[PDB]
Amino acid sequence: LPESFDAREQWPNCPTIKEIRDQGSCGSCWAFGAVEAISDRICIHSNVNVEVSAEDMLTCCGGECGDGCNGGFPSGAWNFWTKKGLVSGGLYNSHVGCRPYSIPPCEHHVNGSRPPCTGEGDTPKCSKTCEPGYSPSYKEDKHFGCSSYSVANNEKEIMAEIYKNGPVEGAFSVYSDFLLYKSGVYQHVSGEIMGGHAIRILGWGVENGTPYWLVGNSWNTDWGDNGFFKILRGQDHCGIESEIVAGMPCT
Ligand SMILES: *[C@]1(C(=O)N[C@H](C(=O)O)[C@@H](C)CC)O[C@@H]1C(=O)OCC
Repeated sequence: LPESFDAREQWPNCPTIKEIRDQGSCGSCWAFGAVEAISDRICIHSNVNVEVSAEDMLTCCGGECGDGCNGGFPSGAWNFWTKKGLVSGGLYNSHVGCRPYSIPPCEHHVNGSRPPCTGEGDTPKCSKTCEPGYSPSYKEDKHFGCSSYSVANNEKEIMAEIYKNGPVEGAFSVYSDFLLYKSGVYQHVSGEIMGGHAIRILGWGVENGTPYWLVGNSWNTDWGDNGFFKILRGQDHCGIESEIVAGMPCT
C-alpha cells in the first residue's frame, strides 16, 4: 500500500468523491456517510454517475437503520441499499433526481450566510414517489447493493478496502474540540462528549510525520477544511477505525 491515497485523485471520473453535502438540522450523519460512499462506489464499479438520495435512506429505512434524524446504524444503512435499494436525489432545492434532500442547509459551528443549525429537526416522511417532472418512477429509479459488510478494526485492512473498492463509511466519538477544526491532523485533547458521528473516509496520508485518514464531513463546505478534515490514523483514535462499513453495488 502507498504512503498516501486520495480517492478523489485516483478516480477522476467520479465527481461525487469530491462532493461535500449538508445534513442540515437533523442527526442523519449515519445516512449521509452511507449514501455518499455508495454514490462513489456506484461510479467506481459501473464504468454511471448517481447522486444517491440521502432522503430515501433517511426516511424509508426505518427501525432497521435506527431512528432517522435521531441517529442511526451505519451497517443498517448499507443493508437497506441491498434490500430495498436507493433512488437518486441531490442537494436541497437542487431539483436533481427522484428525491432531493428536504432539509435546508445551515451553518455548522461556524458563521455564514445560512441560518445557524438547530439540533431539533424531525425525520421527513417516507414518500415512495419522485419529484414532479422526474423519470423514471420511484420503483424504477432504485439502485441496489449486492453486498453489505463490516471491515475489521485494522488499519491495513481498512486501507486495502478503500484502495481496492473506494470510500467507506466510518464513525467516531465527537468531543467539542473537533467542532472548531480548521486544518492539520485532528487529535482529541479536550471538550465534552457530543456523541457519535458517522462520516466518509476516502483516503489517507502523512502530515508532518503524523499518519491520518482523509475524511469528508456532512456539514457543508464552510466548516473545517472545505468540508473535509484529517484525523489521526492507526490508534483507533476516537474509535475512527472501530465502525467501518461498506458494500458493493450490483453489477
Ligand atoms: C450523527 C449526527 O448526525 N450527529 C450530529 C451532527 O450534527 O452531525 C451531532 C449530534 C454530532 C456532533 O446522530 C447521528 C448518528 O447516527 O450517530 C451515530 C453514528
